[PDB]
Amino acid sequence: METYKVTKTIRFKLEAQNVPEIQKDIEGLQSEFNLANFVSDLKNYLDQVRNYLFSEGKEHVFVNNKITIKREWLQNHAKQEWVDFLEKNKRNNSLNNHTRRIQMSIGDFTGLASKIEGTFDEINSICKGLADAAGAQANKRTKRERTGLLLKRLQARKALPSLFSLIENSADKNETGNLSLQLKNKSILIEQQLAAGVQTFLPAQSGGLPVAKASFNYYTINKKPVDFGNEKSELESRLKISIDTIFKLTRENFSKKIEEAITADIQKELNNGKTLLLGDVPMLGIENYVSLRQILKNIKSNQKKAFSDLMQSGKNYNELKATNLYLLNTIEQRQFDNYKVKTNELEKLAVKINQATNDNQKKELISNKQRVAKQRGIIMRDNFATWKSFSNFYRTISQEHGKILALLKGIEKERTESQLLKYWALILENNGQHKLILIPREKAASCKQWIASLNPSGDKLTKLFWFESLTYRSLQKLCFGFTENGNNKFNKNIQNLLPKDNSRKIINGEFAFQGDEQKKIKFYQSVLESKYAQSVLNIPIQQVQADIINQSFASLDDFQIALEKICYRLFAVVEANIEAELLKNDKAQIFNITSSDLRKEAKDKIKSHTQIWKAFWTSENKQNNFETRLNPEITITYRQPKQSKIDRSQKNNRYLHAQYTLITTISEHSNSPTKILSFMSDDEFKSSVDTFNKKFKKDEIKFAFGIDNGEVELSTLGVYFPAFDKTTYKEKVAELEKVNDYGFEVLTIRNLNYKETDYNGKERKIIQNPSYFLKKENYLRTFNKSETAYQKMFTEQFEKKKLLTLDLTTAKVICGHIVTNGDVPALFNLWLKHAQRNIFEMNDHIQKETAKKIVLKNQLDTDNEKLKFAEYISKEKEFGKLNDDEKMKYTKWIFEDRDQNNFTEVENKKFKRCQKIYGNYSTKAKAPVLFASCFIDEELQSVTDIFDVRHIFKKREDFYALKTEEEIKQLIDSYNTNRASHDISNEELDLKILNTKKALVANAVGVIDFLYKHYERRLGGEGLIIKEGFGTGKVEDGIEKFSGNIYRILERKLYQKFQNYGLVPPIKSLMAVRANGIENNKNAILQLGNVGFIDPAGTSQECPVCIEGRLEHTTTCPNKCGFNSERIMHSNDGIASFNIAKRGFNNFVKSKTDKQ
RNA sequence: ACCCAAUAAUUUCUACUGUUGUAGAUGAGGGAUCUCGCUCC
Repeated sequence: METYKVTKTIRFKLEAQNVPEIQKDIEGLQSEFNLANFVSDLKNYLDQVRNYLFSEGKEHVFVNNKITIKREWLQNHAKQEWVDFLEKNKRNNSLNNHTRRIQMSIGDFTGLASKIEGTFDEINSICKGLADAAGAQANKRTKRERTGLLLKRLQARKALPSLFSLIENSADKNETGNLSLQLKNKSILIEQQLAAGVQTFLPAQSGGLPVAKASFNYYTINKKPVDFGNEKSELESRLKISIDTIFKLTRENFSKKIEEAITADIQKELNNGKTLLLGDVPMLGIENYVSLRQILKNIKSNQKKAFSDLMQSGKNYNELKATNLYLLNTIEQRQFDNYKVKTNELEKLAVKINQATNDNQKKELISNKQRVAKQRGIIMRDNFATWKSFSNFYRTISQEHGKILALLKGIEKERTESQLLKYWALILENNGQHKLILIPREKAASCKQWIASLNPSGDKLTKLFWFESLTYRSLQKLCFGFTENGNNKFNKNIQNLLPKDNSRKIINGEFAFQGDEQKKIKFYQSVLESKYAQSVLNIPIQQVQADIINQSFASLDDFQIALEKICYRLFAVVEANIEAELLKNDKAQIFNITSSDLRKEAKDKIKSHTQIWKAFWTSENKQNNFETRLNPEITITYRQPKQSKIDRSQKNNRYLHAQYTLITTISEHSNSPTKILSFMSDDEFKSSVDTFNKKFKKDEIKFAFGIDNGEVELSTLGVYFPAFDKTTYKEKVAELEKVNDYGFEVLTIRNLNYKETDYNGKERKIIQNPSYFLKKENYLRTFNKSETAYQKMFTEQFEKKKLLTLDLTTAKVICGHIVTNGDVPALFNLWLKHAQRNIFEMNDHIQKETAKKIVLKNQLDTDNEKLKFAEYISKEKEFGKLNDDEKMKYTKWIFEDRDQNNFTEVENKKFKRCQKIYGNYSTKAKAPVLFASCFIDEELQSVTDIFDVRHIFKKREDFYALKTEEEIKQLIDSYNTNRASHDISNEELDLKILNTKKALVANAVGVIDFLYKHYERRLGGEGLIIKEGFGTGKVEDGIEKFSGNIYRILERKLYQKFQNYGLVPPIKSLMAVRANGIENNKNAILQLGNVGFIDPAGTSQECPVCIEGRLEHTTTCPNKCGFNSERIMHSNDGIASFNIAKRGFNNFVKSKTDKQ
């Protein structure tokens, strides 16, 4: 198996040596903000938008179908939808001319409306949250944090930005006023104020904030500035219009009366200093200027509506002549008669449709109605000469506006772009460490000229570095970059090379090639061959001449790949006093690259990240065409000190001072790129993924791991072997008993409460951090004891085991060892903060003073609450089918001991489909339960349950050595009764939760990785990883909305990890998976590389041997099959993983029945 | 002098914790048979 090409983000700490310049920007980034004003403006804006999108009709409030959308928006937010649309059109061959005047609208896209409505509702909810926050009376810091978080959430690339995009890229055919312009204008102010707010309230994000950008490639930086404002004004001047000249721009010879009517209508706005302009300029925030386009639109719409209303009323011809609809009152009485006849036909068809009794007949009537409507529209569009002329005129006008607009948009874009790339980048090496050097934009020419004159590389401890790289996209941006403005010097030079029209006109844009790969290939070949080009670009001419130029390719992909592959070079020079000279002459900025590790000579180990960076500079990596590559662009961020506590010194740490931070991108195994999968048509997806899987073979799978499914704390892991598949129960059980063979080593802490004292007189607890104990060196250094004492302590404290299964909850890796009980504090913290979160949520509701009364009863103790708990744990859809007696039986089943009632097989089967997950609630794990129904001391009747029931917490079996039993009850109870004294916001608690979850997954990842490696090495083959239930595809609603959903997190993380080894298909995000085929098929399997999924069939507690038996409370199977769990598995709860693995493997085998 | 009993060596988290610190984990779903326009539902 061979690795892919992979890209990882990387960070570093920066220390300032001399930063006089760069600092200026930071100074200039200061802004002002006002909370209340922002909230009010956002509320008003959101109020207005609804009138834009949503159409009338209380029966169904929904987004107008007929709304039009540009391709642009879709490509940034609706990838999948777009793709689907394309395929739909393409496949169907609804394109009998291979290029067309295409148009599209919302109603033309499947499911888009639901998406847009959801986004709008989410934004409204966030706005309400901000309003409440503003009106809040919390403590100062609390408030500040809350606000910050809210802003953060609001500002994400799933939010307001999206809406703005939508707005900016949409239009209405039937607008009557001028709302769209107002929304367009207000968008910019909202954006700027959001920016300001972010700036203000969030100066202490872990990543800091962007301040400047730099790149290594000389291509981009050398861009000289352009006086955009003057060109802006020049362009703007073209919109000036004289009222008399409006009709002189078209060939339509409108009647004098009609033209006078239009003039009067336009003159209606000739007042109050209003200035008439051809179009509209949002970019300049124009207001109090009237756009002719909009006026014509309005006139069109209004007269159309009036005419339709008149026909719907069946008024006479003479009455039409008396109307003011000058655009339509000029038609013939014959045309009016034909139109009225068609309208009467439509009325009859509608009456019949209302009289329709069958779907097919109604469909036929609707088709006839559509045909008649098309006939009416054809007649209207053909016969109405005045309408025609109006339309023509309108069209004439329209185009011009856009013309100018596009140019303006481009200019703006360009300006925005150029405002970023301030500095050219260089790296200096000295005494085994690296300094970062930035050169100002304006000195780049002299800097480049000077460097080229220096001597070549020399064997000395001082050196300088500078890159040069070429990529397909880079080249394309060079070639066709903003050619419209004529600012692209490069594009000028190459002009003679381009293809020509029939007219001999040079077509200065990519569309000239009409999608022919064979043409694009040849063109870039030529380009490269171009003498001019070679002057600006430094490239391996010798190699490329044969490898690129003088070659042919099957598809664009190969060319792309090749180009990307070869074009990468690195240079160095040496000279005395370079550091001084650069700062002296070119205003050079200097940074010191530093790390916690980089400083230390203890090369014992280093963080993962660090290894990459060090490996890059090694001599060997140079020979292999830089198997590790560094991207050409970088970012700089700044972070303010968070200091908000009273004085007494505390200690030195990060966050106590301002810090500069570096951002880069690095790649691995670049020599072997591959087409990265993304959102695609299902067919392509399936074909690709299946092709990848065939790389394996049936007989290469030596082993498999099962990951179980359960509640919030995660659950057990175990292995399976082919050999286990014996013929008889006796042989099976005998085989299984060979644990000594097939097993793996683990460690257990004998005593959680062990402790010792250091030379400092400070206590150390084993359960706080095993590391300080296990590791010989650490122990020695900390406690100065002898090696013999070390050995004695180790053998006394620690116990060894060999097992097939593991409790993954507490599992942790330490110094090449597996520890079952290694990490308690993490798990304790998770359960405690989950409990507080839910108690907070419950007390948040029932804000009205009647019977608030949470009771924390630790027991159900009453009916009508059991039912509600059952309701809470079960699926609605399945739950609805049960009768009250069935419900009761359900409850009993849930709560009652397994042997109390002889549940029928049908009852069991139906039950099993109800619950989300299984677990004991009476006798094993003693989880405390909440309800709030208690007005008065409880009674079987009354005491309405609608105040809800909730699953709070769990007692771990050791309690903990942490804290004390009495105090945990107190802590949890306190959290209900004493809300006020706890100074934490809901909106932040979620965040704090998330991380904890996030962190804890790490341990799991590590353990699985370790075991995988181990087994692989031992056996010399690849293994299968099986997980119960495909989760990522779900809704994730409610509490979960911002809580993580632990299994989802694991799902993604695990996948990510494996990606390195190249054992899974190159999927960029898991969301793309077409997981529909899994549901309800015990024999089914979904395969992704070596990773797979199976349905949750509820096989738990199923005997591994005899299948029939049930394992509840005894290590020995009650079915007398000879099976015993004592010697094999840590606990009976390991059993679920084993079954999972078995089943999965079996399925895997079966799938290749008709393929291998 | 007990309640706003909280915080705490890191590129950054999580446990811990003070001057050779220790354990595990760790990236970013944005690109050209164009662009911008007009009927009718």
